[PDB]
Amino acid sequence: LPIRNIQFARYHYLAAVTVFTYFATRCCLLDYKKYYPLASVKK
Amino acid sequence: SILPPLQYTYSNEESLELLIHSIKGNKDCNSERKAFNLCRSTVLGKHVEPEKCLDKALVFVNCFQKVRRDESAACQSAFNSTLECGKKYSESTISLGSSCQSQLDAYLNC
Amino acid sequence: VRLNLKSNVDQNEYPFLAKWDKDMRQNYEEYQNRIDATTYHLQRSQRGIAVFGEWMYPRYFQKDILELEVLRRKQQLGKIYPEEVSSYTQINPDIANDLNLTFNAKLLWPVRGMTVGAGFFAFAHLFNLPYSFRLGLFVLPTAVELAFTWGNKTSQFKSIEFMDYLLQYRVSKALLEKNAKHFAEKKAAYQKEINSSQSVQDLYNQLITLVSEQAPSE
Amino acid sequence: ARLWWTLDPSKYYLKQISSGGRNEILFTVLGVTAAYWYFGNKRCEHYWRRQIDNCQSWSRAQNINGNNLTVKQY
Amino acid sequence: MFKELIHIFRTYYITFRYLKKSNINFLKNLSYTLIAYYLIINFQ
Amino acid sequence: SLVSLFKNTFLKSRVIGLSFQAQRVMAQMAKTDFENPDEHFLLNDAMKYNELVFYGRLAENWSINPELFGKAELAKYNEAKQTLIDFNQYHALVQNLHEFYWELKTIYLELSRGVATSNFHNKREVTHSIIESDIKNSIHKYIQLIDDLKDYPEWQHKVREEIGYYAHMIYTSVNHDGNFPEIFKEFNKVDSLYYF
Amino acid sequence: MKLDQIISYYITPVRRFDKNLTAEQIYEQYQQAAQFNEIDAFTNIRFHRKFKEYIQTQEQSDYLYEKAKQISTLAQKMFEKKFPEYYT
Amino acid sequence: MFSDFNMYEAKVFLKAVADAQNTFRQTAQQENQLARYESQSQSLLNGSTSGAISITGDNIQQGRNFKALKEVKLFQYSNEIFKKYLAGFDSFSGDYTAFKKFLNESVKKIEQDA
Amino acid sequence: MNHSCQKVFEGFVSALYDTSYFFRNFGPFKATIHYATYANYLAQNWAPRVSYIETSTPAYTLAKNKYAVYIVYGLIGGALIHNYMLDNKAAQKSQQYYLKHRD
Ligand SMILES: CCCCCCCCCCCCCCCCCC(=O)OC[C@H](COP(=O)([O-])OCC(O)COP(=O)([O-])OC[C@@H](COC(=O)CCCCCCCCCCCCCCCCC)OC(=O)CCCCCCCCCCCCCCCCC)OC(=O)CCCCCCCCCCCCCCCCC
Ligand SMILES: CCCCCCCCCCCCCCCCCC(=O)OC[C@H](COP(=O)([O-])OCC(O)COP(=O)([O-])OC[C@@H](COC(=O)CCCCCCCCCCCCCCCCC)OC(=O)CCCCCCCCCCCCCCCCC)OC(=O)CCCCCCCCCCCCCCCCC
Ligand SMILES: CCCCCCCCCCCCCCCCCC(=O)OC[C@H](COP(=O)([O-])OCC(O)COP(=O)([O-])OC[C@@H](COC(=O)CCCCCCCCCCCCCCCCC)OC(=O)CCCCCCCCCCCCCCCCC)OC(=O)CCCCCCCCCCCCCCCCC
Ligand SMILES: CCCCCCCCCCCCCCCCCC(=O)OC[C@H](COP(=O)([O-])OCC(O)COP(=O)([O-])OC[C@@H](COC(=O)CCCCCCCCCCCCCCCCC)OC(=O)CCCCCCCCCCCCCCCCC)OC(=O)CCCCCCCCCCCCCCCCC
Ligand SMILES: CCCCCCCCCCCCCCCCCC(=O)OC[C@H](COP(=O)([O-])OCC(O)COP(=O)([O-])OC[C@@H](COC(=O)CCCCCCCCCCCCCCCCC)OC(=O)CCCCCCCCCCCCCCCCC)OC(=O)CCCCCCCCCCCCCCCCC
Ligand SMILES: CCCCCCCCCCCCCCCCCC(=O)OC[C@H](COP(=O)([O-])OCC[N+](C)(C)C)OC(=O)CCCCCCCCCCCCCCCCC
Ligand SMILES: CCCCCCCCCCCCCCCCCC(=O)OC[C@H](COP(=O)(O)OCCN)OC(=O)CCCCCCCCCCCCCCCCC
Repeated sequence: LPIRNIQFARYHYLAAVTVFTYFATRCCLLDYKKYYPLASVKK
Repeated sequence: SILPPLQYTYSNEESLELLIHSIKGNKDCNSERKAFNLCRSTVLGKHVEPEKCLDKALVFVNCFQKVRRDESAACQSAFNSTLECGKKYSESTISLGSSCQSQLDAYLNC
Repeated sequence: VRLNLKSNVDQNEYPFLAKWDKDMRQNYEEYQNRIDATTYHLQRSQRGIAVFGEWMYPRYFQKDILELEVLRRKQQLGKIYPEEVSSYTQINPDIANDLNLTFNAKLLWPVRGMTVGAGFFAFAHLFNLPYSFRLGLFVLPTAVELAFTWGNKTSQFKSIEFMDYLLQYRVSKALLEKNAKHFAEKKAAYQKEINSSQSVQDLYNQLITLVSEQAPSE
Repeated sequence: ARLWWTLDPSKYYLKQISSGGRNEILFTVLGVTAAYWYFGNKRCEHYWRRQIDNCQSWSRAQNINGNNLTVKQY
Repeated sequence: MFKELIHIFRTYYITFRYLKKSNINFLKNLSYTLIAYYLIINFQ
Repeated sequence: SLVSLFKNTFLKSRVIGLSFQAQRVMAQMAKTDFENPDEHFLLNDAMKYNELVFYGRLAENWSINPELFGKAELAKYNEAKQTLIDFNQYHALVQNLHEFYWELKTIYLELSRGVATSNFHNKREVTHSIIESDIKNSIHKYIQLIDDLKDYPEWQHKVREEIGYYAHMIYTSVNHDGNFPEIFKEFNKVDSLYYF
Repeated sequence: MKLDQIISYYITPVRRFDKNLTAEQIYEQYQQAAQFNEIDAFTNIRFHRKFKEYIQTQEQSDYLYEKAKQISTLAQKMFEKKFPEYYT
Repeated sequence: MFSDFNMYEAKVFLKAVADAQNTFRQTAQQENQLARYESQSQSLLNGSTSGAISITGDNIQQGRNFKALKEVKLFQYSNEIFKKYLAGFDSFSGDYTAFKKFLNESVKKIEQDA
Repeated sequence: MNHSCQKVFEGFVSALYDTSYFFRNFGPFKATIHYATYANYLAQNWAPRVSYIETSTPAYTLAKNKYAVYIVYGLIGGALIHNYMLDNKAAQKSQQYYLKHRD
């Protein structure tokens, strides 16, 4: 019954899912070209 | 590698000196820079006949040189303080902390 | 810079140099807006925190940098005419096929995909398949054609190379036109003495080599 | 509906080899060696570079036919 | 997760019933290989 | 002959080790149905199934070097090799039955897609001749198979319960008119009564 | 990558000049670097091939080519004095 | 170190400075390239007319008056100067600083005699 | 369908079935498929792993199987950190070399 390093397995699976989703969706690396008209300017 | 290679190797001291002088220049002589950029934007002024821009370019360069050569004693003192702070910040491999903005503002107001 | 649209070149004396300037100024505003949008996106992304930003700014925002370079070069060129594309066909036979996939010049229909779909439709009609199957088998090759057509960022690199070539060619052509009157007399004298059409630079390099080889040092 | 989400590993892939645990150290050694080689090559290529721009960096262009590239002023 | 997607497609799509458990397993293996390749390559 | 020693040791180890498991794997294969006989091994636990499938060929083909074998060891290896050959034949039989089952299930799936509620585009009132001929020949082959398994009551019962299920569903999918009496003539003898 | 590192990629392409040089002196330096003399067509062949053995950075290229141009200009003046006929 | 605003100010200014230096380079190069083309064209015309060389198709052949060609005189004087003043240049396996010193001394020697 | 098209379709499907069967059951092709199937099974179901079912009493389990995870983490972390340090050292070396060569 005992599973060696089960917690490590859970965290590894979670990390794999997170990384794959991050790269596939690029959720964090959005595009802001659509916001440029709605932005102020300097200089 | 995808990052572009370097052309001129700048010492860290030289790099900081040029960077600070550039920040000062963009305030002191923005007019000359803007005129030069305007004259270098057109096709005729950029590629075909760049010499029509030459005079403007010269003016700009002169201004920048004048900034690079700190003439006032106060300017020299402020620049040296800012440069020393920048060197200390750069050499600090340990977790970085306070910024050098105060010295830069003091220098830009000289 | 907000350059005016009215070119200041004389069309009577420098026609091509005037046309180039006119097209550049005409498209400059639009390409400048696109360039500004791209640069704003780049800097705002670089302002991010950790994975959302800086930690991976330079390396993962590659398509944006490629778009920025393409936009800058195209803005400098302004407009591209088929004569120059056919000229560059020497070194890249697929220049038109690559320059169509980089710029929004004309609408591209997956004609090969649609032809394969029609062939599958004929097959199904012969073998009496349900119409849903043949509509799906028409969509599928079309989808494959579209997938293999769009994207293709290598075509953008080839477009950049072609645009660099075209800019150099246009600059040299402008220099030719500007000094054409000055060289009229020398040209008239030269054509009557040299029966070759090879360039002066090539002939002079060959002459220099000939001197370096055969001429006595003395 | 039935709840099914979970982070636990599946028992189908949890078996060991006869002689002990799965070949983890043996494969990690190979992975580390490959990473060392790859990153060493990348670093060596990246850091030892400079851009030298002078007349000697330019050569005469040519077509895919090998002839010299020249375009008329048509 | 993958199992659940396959289960939904099997239970809702009549055509998908044509696939054996063996073909489903082959798709599973290919998908795992592609996921590993994606994870590895994105960091290169 | 060091390479011969290693080859023979590898063969002995793998073959003898798997021979002790062939009973379990074959029993498990029998336990499941014919739709996916290896379902348990793909989903729950691969009890040395792929190992048996791979090493059966090696047992059949790869040569042996008796001088590297003992007396009792050689007898044991021959016994294990025979067991692996038996497993090969058993797997072939199960595969044949499974593919026939999938033939019948393909026919049923076509009918079901025909009568599906979402099928707003390919709704047919009257069964066409091609599928009728396919049904007739499939049922003929199924009856012949049932006859051929008269010496194996368990196998015959399993074949009925598994394959004839979709024959019964096909029976239920259509009305009792047209050519129905002729198409299901063989099925009406015994099988139809079983599926009531 | 923080701006402190990126700015290095905009500082690298700037040639280093003494801060006490007026713009006109810099432009004169560029003119001398790009000067043209007929004799170059030969001396260059004997110069560039050599410099490939020493150039590793842009500053080395600048210095070596500028010295080559200076030598070639002096040689051109000497040759013009020697052979006035070809230059009348 | 400095706020991002100042960093972008520096970036813009440095871009402008690099463009200015490129402007100097472009001006000088265009002027000297025009001069070079004129000189080379004139030299080829004089060579062909003088009978020094024969230019046919894509090939230059030695004429009967080859010894009088101006380019021949230029080559001979280049050899003369590389011998008298810039001696040892062909094979000088010294340090970079040594090479710079050698070039400077050769320049001084040429200046003195000119 | 039309009985002529029926003949054509039956012939075509028979040809497809025969081609598939021949390609799969040909001697060399059969051997290739048979070996590759087992190789794929080994790769998929016996890939390196850090979590596994422990069915042995603590007295009958090796130390390697209690510290394999820690050894793997040590190896990977050490590799990453050492590569980072090597990158920094190479940066410094290149900077110093090209500085001492000129400017
Ligand atoms: C023709 C043949 C047939 C073809 C068929 C078609 C398809 C192709 C098939 C080809 C065969 C191979 C396919 C790939 C493998 C598929 C595996 C699979 O599906 O398993 C599912 C199966 C799913 O099971 P599950 O129940 O869902 O559980 C999964 C969970 O993730 C549970 O996971 P877990 O918990 O067990 O973890 C797994 C384990 C796995 O990892 C390992 O152990 C492996 C390590 C890497 C080894 C790499 C070796 C590579 C060697 C290459 C050599 C060169 C090859 C060149 C070949 C050339 C050609 C000959 O992870 C770790 O070890 C985690 C390490 C984390 C490190 C963290 C670092 C911390 C640093 C900080 C330290 C502390 C600092 C403190 C500071 C404090 C400050 C205050 O996976 C597993 O169970 C196994 C684990 C996953 C393994 C993935 C391996 C992927 C490999 C891809 C290779 C692609 C190569 C392409 C080459 C192309 C060349 C042209
Ligand atoms: C822009 C980039 C490129 C985009 C395109 C990329 C395409 C990539 C390749 C796609 C390959 C698909 C085919 C292979 C997969 C398996 C197919 C299969 O089972 O084969 C046999 C199966 C036929 O079985 P059957 O025995 O003939 O049917 C009786 C069975 O009982 C039926 O039993 P069953 O349960 O098996 O049948 C369900 C069947 C579905 O088939 C059906 O039974 C019916 C299909 C038609 C339904 C039409 C709507 C019905 C009314 C619903 C209410 C709509 C209201 C709209 C207005 C609202 C106003 C507020 O489900 C599927 O087809 C499964 C896959 C569906 C998704 C993938 C295909 C997406 C195609 C999207 C483009 C379609 C063309 C453009 C349309 C628009 C033009 C302006 O499927 C086919 O042979 C047909 C394939 C689908 C053809 C297109 C039909 C329209 C689908 C629209 C979906 C839109 C989804 C939303 C997102 C769209 C994003 C683009
Ligand atoms: C590295 C660079 C070079 C790579 C070359 C690869 C060449 C592959 C060619 C394959 C040809 C067909 C093979 C057919 C099978 C023949 C052998 C056999 O039956 O097994 C005998 C033997 C024992 O089998 P068995 O008795 O049936 O045991 C299983 C039973 O369940 C009984 O189990 P048990 O409980 O009794 O325990 C027995 C135990 C006994 O096992 C052992 O004793 C083996 C333990 C490991 C090796 C130990 C020795 C280490 C030192 C070797 C030194 C060699 C020096 C060579 C020098 C050459 C000089 C010229 O078995 C195992 O545990 C099996 C281990 C399976 C490992 C599979 C690894 C999958 C992942 C690979 C990629 C990972 C990438 C990670 C990247 C991640 C990045 C984040 O197993 C093996 O030989 C294992 C081979 C596993 C790998 C084969 C496939 C590799 C594919 C790599 C991906 C390439 C993709 C490229 C793209 C695709 C197009 C090209
Ligand atoms: C012109 C532009 C047009 C654009 C649009 C064009 C059309 C696009 C396609 C549209 C069609 C897509 C169809 C997808 C269907 C997926 C299956 C489904 O509907 O689920 C039913 C089924 C329902 O199960 P159930 O048992 O009824 O659930 C009830 C239970 O009580 C539930 O049990 P429980 O309560 O215990 O569960 C707890 C809960 C635990 O979770 C929660 O409670 C909440 C979790 C919140 C997560 C928030 C994430 C936030 C960060 C990411 C955000 C990204 C987007 C936004 C970014 C900006 C804003 C931030 O578990 C879940 O929520 C399970 C699912 C979520 C797991 C988390 C990871 C999901 C992402 C996986 C990777 C995706 C990679 C995509 C790559 C695509 C490549 C093409 O769910 C599943 O099947 C589960 C597994 C699904 C795996 C999908 C993996 C990706 C598949 C990619 C290929 C798909 C091809 C499709 C055909 C294409 C055409 C031929
Ligand atoms: C581009 C990248 C490429 C590389 C990466 C690829 C990645 C993707 C995966 C690719 C997977 C598919 C591969 C292609 C399919 C190949 C099919 C095939 O072989 O067809 C034969 C097969 C005929 O054989 P058969 O019908 O199975 O056998 C009956 C015959 O009458 C013959 O009867 P026989 O008794 O006269 O001869 C039997 C034997 C020849 O017999 C011998 O002479 C002895 C051979 C060795 C036996 C095993 C001794 C193991 C001793 C321990 C070693 C320990 C090493 C260190 C580790 C220790 C700790 C674990 O010949 C074979 O059948 C050779 C088959 C391949 C090797 C099988 C051995 C596997 C285990 C040993 C290697 C792996 C390491 C395991 C380590 C761990 C072990 C616990 O069909 C054909 O003839 C087809 C020909 C046309 C297709 C292409 C043929 C290619 C041939 C390649 C030969 C490679 C030899 C090994 C090279 C090793 C270099 C280091
Ligand atoms: C780019 C293309 C985009 C196109 C977009 C198209 C969107 C399609 C959305 C489809 C939704 C789902 C239904 C179709 C697919 C069903 C698949 C499936 O598995 O179902 C099988 C099952 C049917 O099969 P079954 O029930 O026989 O189940 C199978 C059983 N055996 C195996 C025994 C045969 O479900 C259905 O198909 C249900 C269909 C329901 C239809 C409901 C229609 C509602 C219409 C509303 C109109 C509103 C108009 C408002 C106007 C207002 C004006 C003011
Ligand atoms: C009608 C329309 C019909 C449409 C049908 C379409 C069908 C498509 C089916 C295929 C696509 C399915 C996609 C599923 C979502 C992706 C999930 C994902 O990324 O993980 C995949 C898999 C684990 O997920 P899963 O197997 O689903 O769940 C297991 C639960 N225990 O992960 C794997 O097994 C991949 C292997 C790696 C797993 C992670 C390993 C540990 C992570 C750390 C590795 C460390 C490596 C070394 C160190 C690196 C860092 C220093």
